[PDB]
Amino acid sequence: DGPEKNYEKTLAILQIESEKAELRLKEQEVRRLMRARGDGPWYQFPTPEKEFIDHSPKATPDN
Amino acid sequence: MLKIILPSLMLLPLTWLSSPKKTWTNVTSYSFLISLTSLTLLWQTDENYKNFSNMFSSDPLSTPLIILTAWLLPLMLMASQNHLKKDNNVLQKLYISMLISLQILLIMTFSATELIMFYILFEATLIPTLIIITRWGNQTERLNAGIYFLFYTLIGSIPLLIALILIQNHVGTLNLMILSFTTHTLDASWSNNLLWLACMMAFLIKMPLYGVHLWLPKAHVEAPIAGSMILAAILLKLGSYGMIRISIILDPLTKYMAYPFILLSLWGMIMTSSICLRQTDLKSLIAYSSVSHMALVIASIMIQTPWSFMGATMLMIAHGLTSSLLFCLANSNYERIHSRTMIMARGLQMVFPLMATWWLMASLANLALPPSINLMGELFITMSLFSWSNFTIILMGINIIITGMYSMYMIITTQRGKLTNHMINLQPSHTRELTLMALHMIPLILLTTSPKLITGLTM
Amino acid sequence: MMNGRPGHEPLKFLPDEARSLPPPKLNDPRLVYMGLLGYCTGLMDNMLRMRPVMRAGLHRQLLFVTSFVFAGYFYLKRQNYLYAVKDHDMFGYIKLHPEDFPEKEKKTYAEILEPFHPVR
Amino acid sequence: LRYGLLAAILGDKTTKKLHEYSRVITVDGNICSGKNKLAKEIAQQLGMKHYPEAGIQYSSTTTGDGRPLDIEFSGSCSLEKFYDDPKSNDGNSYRLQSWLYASRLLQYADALEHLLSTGQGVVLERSIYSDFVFLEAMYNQGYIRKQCVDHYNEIKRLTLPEYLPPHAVIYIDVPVPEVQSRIQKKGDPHEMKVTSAYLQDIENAYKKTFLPKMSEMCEVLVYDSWEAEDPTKVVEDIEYLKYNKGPWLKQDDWTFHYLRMLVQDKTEVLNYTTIPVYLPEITIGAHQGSRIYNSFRELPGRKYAPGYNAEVGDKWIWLK
Amino acid sequence: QWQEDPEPEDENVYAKNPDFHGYDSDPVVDVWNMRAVFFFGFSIVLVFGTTFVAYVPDYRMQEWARREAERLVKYREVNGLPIMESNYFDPSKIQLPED
Amino acid sequence: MNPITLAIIYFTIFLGPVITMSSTNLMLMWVGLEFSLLAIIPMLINKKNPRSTEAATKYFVTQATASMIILLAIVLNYKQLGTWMFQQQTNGLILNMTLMALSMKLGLAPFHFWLPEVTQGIPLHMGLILLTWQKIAPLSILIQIYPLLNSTIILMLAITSIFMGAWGGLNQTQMRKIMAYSSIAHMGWMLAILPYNPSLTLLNLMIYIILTAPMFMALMLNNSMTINSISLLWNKTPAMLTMISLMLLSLGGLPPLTGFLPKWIIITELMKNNCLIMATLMAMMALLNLFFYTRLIYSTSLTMFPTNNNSKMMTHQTKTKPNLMFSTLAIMSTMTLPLAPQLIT
Amino acid sequence: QLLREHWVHILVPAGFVFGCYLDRKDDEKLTAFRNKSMLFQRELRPNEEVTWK
Amino acid sequence: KFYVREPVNAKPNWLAVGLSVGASVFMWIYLIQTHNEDVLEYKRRNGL
Amino acid sequence: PFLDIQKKLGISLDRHFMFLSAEQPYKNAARCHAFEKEWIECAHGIGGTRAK
Amino acid sequence: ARQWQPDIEWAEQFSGAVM
Ligand SMILES: CCCCCCCCCCCCCCCCCC(=O)OC[C@H](COP(=O)([O-])OCC[N+](C)(C)C)OC(=O)CCCCCCCCCCCCCCCCC
Ligand SMILES: CCCCCCCCCCCCCCCCCC(=O)OC[C@H](COP(=O)(O)OCCN)OC(=O)CCCCCCCCCCCCCCCCC
Ligand SMILES: Nc1nc2c(ncn2[C@H]2C[C@H](O)[C@@H](COP(=O)(O)OP(=O)(O)OP(=O)(O)O)O2)c(=O)[nH]1
Ligand SMILES: [Mg+2]
Repeated sequence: DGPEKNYEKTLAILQIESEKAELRLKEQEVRRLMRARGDGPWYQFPTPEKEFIDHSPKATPDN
Repeated sequence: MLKIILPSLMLLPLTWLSSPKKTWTNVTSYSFLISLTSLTLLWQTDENYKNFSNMFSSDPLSTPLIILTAWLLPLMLMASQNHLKKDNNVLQKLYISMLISLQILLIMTFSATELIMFYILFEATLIPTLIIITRWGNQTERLNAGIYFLFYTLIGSIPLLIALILIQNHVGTLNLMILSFTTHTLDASWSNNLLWLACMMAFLIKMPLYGVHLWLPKAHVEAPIAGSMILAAILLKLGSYGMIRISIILDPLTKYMAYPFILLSLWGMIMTSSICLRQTDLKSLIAYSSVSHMALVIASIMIQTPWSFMGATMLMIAHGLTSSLLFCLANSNYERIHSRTMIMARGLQMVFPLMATWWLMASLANLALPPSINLMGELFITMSLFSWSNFTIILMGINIIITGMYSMYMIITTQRGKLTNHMINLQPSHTRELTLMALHMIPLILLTTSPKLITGLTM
Repeated sequence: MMNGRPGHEPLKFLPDEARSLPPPKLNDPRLVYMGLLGYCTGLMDNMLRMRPVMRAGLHRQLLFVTSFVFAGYFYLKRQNYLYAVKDHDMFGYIKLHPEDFPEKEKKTYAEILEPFHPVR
Repeated sequence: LRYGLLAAILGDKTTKKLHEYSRVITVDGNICSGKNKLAKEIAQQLGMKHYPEAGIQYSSTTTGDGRPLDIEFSGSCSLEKFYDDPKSNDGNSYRLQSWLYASRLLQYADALEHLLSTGQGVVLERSIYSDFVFLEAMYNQGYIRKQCVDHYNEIKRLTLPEYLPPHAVIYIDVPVPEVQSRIQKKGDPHEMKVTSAYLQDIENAYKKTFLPKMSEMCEVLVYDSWEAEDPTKVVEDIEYLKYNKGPWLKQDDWTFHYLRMLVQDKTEVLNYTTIPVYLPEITIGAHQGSRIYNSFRELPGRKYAPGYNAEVGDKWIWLK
Repeated sequence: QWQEDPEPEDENVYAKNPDFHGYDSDPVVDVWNMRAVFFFGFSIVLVFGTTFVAYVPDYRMQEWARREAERLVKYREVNGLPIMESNYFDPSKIQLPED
Repeated sequence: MNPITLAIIYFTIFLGPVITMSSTNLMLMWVGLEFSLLAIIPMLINKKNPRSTEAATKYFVTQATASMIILLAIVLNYKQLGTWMFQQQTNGLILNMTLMALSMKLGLAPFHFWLPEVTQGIPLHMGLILLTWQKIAPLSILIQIYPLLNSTIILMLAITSIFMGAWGGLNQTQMRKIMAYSSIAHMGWMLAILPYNPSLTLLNLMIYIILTAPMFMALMLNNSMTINSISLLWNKTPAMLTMISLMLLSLGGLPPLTGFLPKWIIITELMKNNCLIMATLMAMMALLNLFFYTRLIYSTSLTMFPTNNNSKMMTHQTKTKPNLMFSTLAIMSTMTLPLAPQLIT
Repeated sequence: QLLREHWVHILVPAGFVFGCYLDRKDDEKLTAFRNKSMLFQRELRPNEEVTWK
Repeated sequence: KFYVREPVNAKPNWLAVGLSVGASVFMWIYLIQTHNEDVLEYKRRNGL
Repeated sequence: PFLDIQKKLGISLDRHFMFLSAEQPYKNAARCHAFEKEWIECAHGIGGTRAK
Repeated sequence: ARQWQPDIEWAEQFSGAVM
């Protein structure tokens, strides 16, 4: 086919690999920041549920 | 690259679906055609490397190794055809499957553009060689040879895996071209020295140093002829290829970190040539000669000169061809006499004239003869080493003298002299094994005629 | 690590957001390899039971290949959903916290002085 | 394997299909004393199933085409060669004895499978409980050695207590000169070269060990020749026998079920006969073993599983 | 000792097939394997492959580099330019660090 | 036996880990562990030999002591916080006692001494049920408390389990003891990756289970107990040899078998968390594991050990091998490396 | 199926054709910078769809 | 009969054969239908 | 791991007695009902490190 | 020559439960 086909294919391959490397580094930094301070969707450790707290009036008023 | 890999993958269903009287013929013919197909990536007009895929790539360094592997598969089939004639058909097809899988995995290893995929295919090639050596070896020590080979390779390769994952976590990609372009200098710390050692010692085990080399003579003695062929012609060069690939990201500290291995290589090539002089086993002699030539390759890659890299590539291809030829000749004598003792068959030039001619040409290739790529590679390695330091010429000269001595000692003690007339069972010759010698030697002549192909990356 | 994300319905194989993603093309190397594994499973089963390796059990081999392709397709769609939602969460976090991920400006090879290490 | 836990749950109870003549009757005696005809007549007029004495070719006759295989496929015993020359340089006497023990074990497993599956009683000739008499005669005559005896005893300990003893043990006592005269009148040239000391050794092993050790777990019907050579008084004794001892009384449907599974899986039956104890009279070696195995697989009807052999039939090869 | 086959003697292969070619015991498969090895190994891969490699043009830009070097040398000679300037990159587009 | 008690015992064996992994109360996790132990004991002591009795006794006292320590940790947590789950602010002493007791339940070193003893003297299918199914419920509890674990104690237990498992499997010649030491090494890997990624220890657990299910199935086919017994497999079942060798290599972690994937991805995550020393030591002892696997391969596949006379009768008879279970798991445990991004989650 | 018998001789040629097809599919897969490199970047010609296929 | 004892499978287990063939056909049909529904839903959700 | 068949099926086998301030038998309290209620209502929705 | 295969010695070195 000629040298231009291999040239442009190499450029496309390099762009794909560079974007993948950038995204991998971004993923590492995002995971580290989330686990350091959990504020995104990931590393959300559980907590006792609100929906099983009895809010009805008790036998004792001081509750 | 897929147009080469996929026919070799379809070789296996051909092997298992062929009739038992047509299996060898079909597989040999189609593997020859696959080598002819694998000749198509020598079409390198531009300086740009042929990147076929996002995971497969070509190279002036990778291309001769791929072509040599694809050429060597039918040669292994021809060599291993005779010593499997009294065997079960399932075992024969399994042996052919082992050889074909070796060819597939080695082509993928040389064409791989990612270091982690290179590592995966590296150990994938580690498997069927172990199976071949242990399952079809002749003597008792094949199990010890397999253990030595396997665990030398694995203890080498585990720090390589740690280093590769470290590099991937640092730079993000572990792709060869991205690393080659945005390579980063190292700040010369002890961690970087250990990183250099971890990424070098796997390949320094795989092609033999003077230290760890003890697995190579055991594996070569105990292996069958196809196993000796594939080992001595591809796998040491696989270690060298890995060193050339991975040396690019270790720019500032190789120039002092390569000191012990250069000394180890030079003194070890002297000592192993000396062992070849006082060696009583023909396969051991060829194995230690392989250690010496690969020591030359180690020294050239360590000194990292363009002349050194070009000479390393030329010595890689030339040594693969001539070591396979020597192993095939020794195997022909061993199939005659069922013993590898060198002093026992002596006057074979009398009864085997053209086999003696192949012996003479193989030994003239073994020593450096100036119309040969062997001398081309050795001479340019010598030039680069003398540029590195002028005092290396003493070790080079001693090595060349002992190399000529053991090669001519081989010829004189196994071909010339009075014929051991008690050996009745000296069948005249097989057209198969004469063809095997010719298919080893004619590519040496053609590559001597045009050595621009065997020149590697640097020029 | 992604089990605690908001909107995570438990023990759900494919939520409706997965319906927003393009499915596998049904002839892609993952599913072709899964079918090949099913075929090899049938052949190995025949050889272990000491039957003809391919001449026997054609219905068994067909069932093996079909089941492997079926399960592989649905698992592959689930994994595509998981990778897509991981990328979505990462990009959303990047957009939410820009001060922790600065667009670092790289300069050309005309201001930086790379040290030169000669190989004499 | 059609029978299993599911079949037993759906109802295949051995105690449901049992019968007053669902007995295991083992006929025993010396080398030539009327036990082949006696077992035939007892099975004939009790409605049992007659199992003749398990020879070298028992597995060959009960598996495959049913024709006897080669002398290398079916062991390497050669009872004629044992009679011609014991104490050979190769171990032929113990190879023959161990192969006969394994063959008798397979026959006993087949008989138990038949009895537990159909309820019909079985009359065996010289079951596994009366093979150590031959082994001890071989050892005391010096034909084998203590290593062979220990290996046999180990295999017997591994295999024997997993089964059930016969309901009745009939014995035909006959003097050694009478056995010698019957052997000479039979006219077999190999069998004529037997030692009277060897026959007396077999009889002594019988009387000293087999009769009491089986009398403590089942009933014994020692007869003379004149009490025998008349297979009707024996049948009347069997009819009016009382089965009031032994492990056949303390077991139920599920013990029968697990025994039936263990006895219908023939590889589990013969598993402990192939222990890797490397006795040179028994072990073979890789090259001869692989040659014999490949030739046996190249025999007709033996290359694949018995449902799958196109050279002998089996038309529906592609749908099973 | 164990029951082992002895070591077999190796037969003279030319005693029954004097035209033996090294490949297979029966003559027909042997001669066809010889013909297949010679045709596919010498005729179509050692000749056609050699011709293909020989007629690969401008292998790694060697002839192109010859022509381009001749053109550049001729240009710089007839225009009086210093042939092969010492610095590759232009000094005006390189910024050096201060002091 | 008896079908009714078979159903009861096997249902309770199933029900134990299910309750443990599906219950959010630590008390219900503990009663699931108790269910698993008490249900699996009669399956252990079933042949009524002295070795079975000893194995059942050792297993009972070990798991009872470990479960008592677990219940101590649960009660102390309930005293400290009033809840029935370790939420975030429990005592590190309570958490370390939980980890130690669950390690003794799992059987990793230096609490590993009973595991080859119990696995020996027990039939092969019960060894399979133990070494696969009994290790999910304690691992489920460990995954539930994924943070708030002591990484120091985790890494010490992991490294000593991998070291001791490699050495023990190197020494042993009994197949069940070999499988137990393999279990100890792989549990060491899972515990190593536990505080950094629950997905990776789940992946390694699944790979180990699908790798050692057909190994035990192939042992169960010929009732092969020793290295010699598995060595005369070329005469018994010669079609088994390639799959046996490939699964042993996959248990060794050789590429390109899929058993390389768990070690590779665990090493990757530990590189991401900067534990290169632990990762390197673990990889070298995994090479030792591969050595004793390769000696097993030499015995069973690549050479032909001598056989005896009665194997001719064994070749005369016919056999039966489970469909849909052996071949499927063997193929998925050997040739599934290129599906690695799908396998990791 | 007129020839039959030795049907296995189409296996490796089929693999070769499929490999060439897969290489063509990978070339169609990359497709980026069709004329966007600084080196070539030529005009699209009066009768031409793409520079390389 | 060639064999002295009847083999366990001398005739096909037709229930198993029909069940396996029908399961394969049903799984292929369901797979093609759900792939068509998936591509239709994906195109409908984001345009074409 | 932690299966969630109780949340998937909507049942509550053991979820109504996880803590002190949860469904006492007749109408009673657990001596820290208000404090545990305030802590759980604080920690819900932000659980883990932020709740700590 | 003939390929060596393990003899009684090589086969008996793997018994003893300790190795
Ligand atoms: C077969 C050859 C064996 C001998 C030679 C093997 C290599 C020898 C030199 C390297 C050290 C040992 C291998 C480490 C592999 C990882 C290297 C690496 O990533 O280095 C960078 C890392 C450092 O990581 P780093 O570079 O990211 O460090 C952070 C640096 N800053 C902060 C500046 C960014 O090195 C290590 O972590 C080394 C720890 C090694 C701990 C384990 C040692 C085990 C025993 C040593 C020998 C093991 C092989 C022989 C076994 C016995 C055989 C008989
Ligand atoms: C690449 C990796 C290889 C790895 C191993 C591969 C093995 C399998 C090989 C398969 C086939 C591939 C062949 C590769 C070599 C091809 C040789 C060839 O034809 O080269 C081209 C050359 C003319 O090309 P040209 O451009 O002029 O050469 C460079 C000039 N600047 O052509 C010629 O000059 C003509 C050559 C053929 C004519 C006959 C030559 C006879 C030479 C006699 C030499 C006698 C002395 C030998 C001494 C030996 C001592 C040991
Ligand atoms: N060495 C040896 N020979 C045995 C064994 N079992 C049987 N034989 C021999 C003894 C006889 O020569 C031959 C036939 O056995 P029988 O006792 O059945 O003799 P035969 O059928 O001639 O007489 P019968 O009417 O049955 O009493 O087999 C055994 O375990 N070991
Ligand atoms: Mg008789």
